[PDB]
Amino acid sequence: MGLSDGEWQLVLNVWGKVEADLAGHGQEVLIRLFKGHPETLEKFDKFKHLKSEDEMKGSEDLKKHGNTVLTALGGILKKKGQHEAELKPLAQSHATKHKIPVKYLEFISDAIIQVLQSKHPGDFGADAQAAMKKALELFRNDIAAKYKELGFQG
Ligand code: HEM
Repeated sequence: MGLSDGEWQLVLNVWGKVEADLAGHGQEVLIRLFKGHPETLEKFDKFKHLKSEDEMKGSEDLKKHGNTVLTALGGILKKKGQHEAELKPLAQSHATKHKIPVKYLEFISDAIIQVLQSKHPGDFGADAQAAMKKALELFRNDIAAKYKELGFQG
């Protein structure tokens, strides 16, 4: 489950690229998510009326939640596995209010990796792709344990 020190440095390096525009990257992520797995959009009461992609792209709220989403994941990844404090709140809201099953967390993880590969290939080689996958996998897994405690079967 854990990542080596070098694997984390691969994650932090490609992140450094995402940092310059979190809202724009988060928008792309969510658009891949909704486009590859349309069922996830029903979870979003505000974004649900969005139809095509260009519809999703001119939504200013969508881009702000993109920022919301990657702001929080950034804080998680920069802890390099020591993210208990940061997962506490995210788990609570995604296991009670929102009810986000873990496979939708897998969807969005794939989305993230698709966006990074598309936008920053020079900073996202084979081992950084693997490292980020494990990082998000370690994220999903520790959330899932929190889900258990909270009474959610994701
Ligand atoms: C890396 C994965 C994710 C991160 C870091 C993340 C983070 C957040 C944050 C910070 C919020 C606002 C504060 C809060 O609710 O705690 C939020 C809200 C929300 N999340 Fe997530 N999220 C993730 C994945 C997902 C996925 C995959 C879905 C749905 C399939 C989802 C559904 C929602 C919804 C519906 C809200 C309410 C937002 C609103 O309507 O304003 N989340 N998420």
